[PDB]
Parts: sequence; structure tokens; C-alpha cells
Amino acid sequence: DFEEIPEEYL
Amino acid sequence: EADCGLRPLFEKKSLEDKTERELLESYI
Amino acid sequence: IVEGSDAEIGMSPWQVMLFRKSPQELLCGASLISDRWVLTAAHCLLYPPWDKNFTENDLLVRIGKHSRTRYERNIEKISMLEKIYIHPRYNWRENLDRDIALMKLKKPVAFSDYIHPVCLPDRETAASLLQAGYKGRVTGWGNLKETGQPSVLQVVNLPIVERPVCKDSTRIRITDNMFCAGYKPDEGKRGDACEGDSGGPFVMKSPFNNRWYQMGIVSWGEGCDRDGKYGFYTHVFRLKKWIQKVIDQFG
Ligand SMILES: Nc1ccc(CNC(=O)[C@@H]2CCCN2C(=O)[C@H](N)Cc2ccccc2)cn1
Ligand SMILES: *[C@@H]1O[C@H](CO)[C@@H](O)[C@H](O)[C@H]1NC(C)=O
Ligand code: NA
Ligand code: NA
Repeated sequence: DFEEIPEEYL
Repeated sequence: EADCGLRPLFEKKSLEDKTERELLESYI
Repeated sequence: IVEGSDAEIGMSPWQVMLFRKSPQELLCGASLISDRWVLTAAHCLLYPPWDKNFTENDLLVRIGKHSRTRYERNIEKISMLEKIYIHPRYNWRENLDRDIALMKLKKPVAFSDYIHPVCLPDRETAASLLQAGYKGRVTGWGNLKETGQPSVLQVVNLPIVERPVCKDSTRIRITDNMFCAGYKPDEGKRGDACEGDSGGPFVMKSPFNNRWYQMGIVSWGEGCDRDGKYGFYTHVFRLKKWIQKVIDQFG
């Protein structure tokens, strides 16, 4: 699984 | 781009990566 | 990438990851060709046999990456897509002929030590370098074996193969818009792209001007790294008139 990316990028 | 294909951490500082010579040796 | 090795930091600063927004997962490789344009395989975006038909808002591009799964804070940059352009004669029905697509970014990406565009070949560079035996380099975060997934970007150098050998290795109809690469069984060495590496670049370092050129796009193979099989790559130069038409019209 992938680390969450910042929400700004949706 | 005028600067395309020249890597900041390699060509731009005259450093070679560990296997690019293998490519060069194949270009006969 | 099967039978490759970990990339060096900054080794492939044009590498792009195509990333699905939800569920968050790797979709494909891709390459940076300017501050606003990314090149990939058409089948990364459109493949009806598998019910694949992505729109711009489905996707992100992640540039500057090394780790597959980490959010590489202060290094990678994440861009939204303004528009996808698929080659109008892309043949998803039969053999992936003309397997090429462009993506325009919503905003220009800032270049850095980790983010930098690859050159596209002109006719003379392609004629000089696209010769049997000459090696290029393929990179990606795809499967490490045909039948897991890497911690960091993988790299393998592979020789271009003579067209009759490519043709004789498969029942699929090969076209002039494809070339194949890989070692032959009697050559000992191994390596191939694999599922997940789709859309990533096959690059060559010109010995004339010491610049990297993208000659191919990871397109297809039958299994991965099988003896007597080869990887097939979209022939970028052969489709460059379309690339230029899209960028000239929509840039
Ligand atoms: N060694 C490898 C294996 C896979 C890949 C990534 N690419 C794909 O997976 C594509 C996408 C559509 C299907 N496919 C295949 O490659 C089919 N195995 C063959 C095929 C070829 C042409 C038409 C239909 C089918 C790269 N290198
Ligand atoms: C793919 O998606 C678009 C709609 O977003 C649609 O117009 C098209 O017909 C779909 N199927 C294709 C191109 O095969
Ligand atoms: Na020279
Ligand atoms: Na093989």
C-alpha cells in the first residue's frame, strides 16, 4: 500500500 | 528544452552513473 | 522490471509515476518531456478489453520519485492533468499499434535535481542509435517477476533486437511503430519490463552530444523476462510528427 499523499492534491 | 537530457546529478556535474558505460560500449 | 537493479538517486529525473486517485495505486510509468507535457503509453489510459478508460480527473502524475510507495516530501511534485491526448490510430483491438499518449499538466512543474526532462529524438539520432545490439535503458516501479513489487525505482539496460528476431518470437503482428529489446537465450544476461512498467521510457545516451533521448515507451510483452521472448516498445521517433502536432496545437 501507498503512503497517503497531502489532501491538497485530492 | 535546450537543456533536455542532461541530468542535474550526472551530466551537469560531469559525474557518470554506474552503468551508462555499458550503453556506450554497445554503440559500435 | 525483472532482473534489474535499484536506480541511483537522480538517475532518471524524467521518470513519472501515473497514480490513480481512488483507490490510491500505481497505474503506469511515464516520462517528462517539458515543464507541461508527460508522455506515456495509450494503454495506460485506454484499454477497453479490461474496461480501462481513464479521464483527467481520475489521475495524478508524481514526478521526482525514487521510492515506490512513500510520499517523498520536499522531493517529489504532484501535478493534476489538464488534458489527455491519445493517438487517433492507437490500435487497442489487436496489437497496441501506435501505443502513445500525451498528458498536459494543469500547471508547469518546477525542475530540480530530481525533476528534469528527457529529449525526444530527431531523425538522425534515431537512425544512428536504433540499431540491433545497441543498448537502451528501461526504468519503472512495476513487477519484479512475471508471477513482488520494488521498494524503489528499478533500472535495466537491454539491447535492441533485429526485427526478424522480434517478429519470429511472437504470433502478434509487429509494426514499424514498434521495436523490441532484450537478451537472447544464448546471451546469458537477462532483464525485461513487466506489468506496471507500462508507459515508462526506454532511453539511450547519445555518444555524439552526451544527452539522453527517449527512443521507446514500454508497450507489451508475453509474460516477463521469458527465454526467447522480448519486450516491445513504442517507436517514439516514428510517432513524433503526432507528438509535435499535439504540442503545437494545444500548447
Ligand atoms: N513483458 C511485459 C509484459 C507486460 C507489459 C505491459 N503491457 C501490457 O501488459 C499490455 C497491456 C495490454 C496487454 N499487454 C500485454 O503486454 C499482453 N501481455 C500482450 C498483448 C500485446 C498486445 C495486445 C494484446 C496483448 C510489459 N512488458
Ligand atoms: C472512453 O471515455 C469517453 C468518455 O469519457 C468516451 O467518449 C469514449 O467513448 C470512451 N470509450 C472509448 C474511447 O473507447
Ligand atoms: Na561529440
Ligand atoms: Na526474454
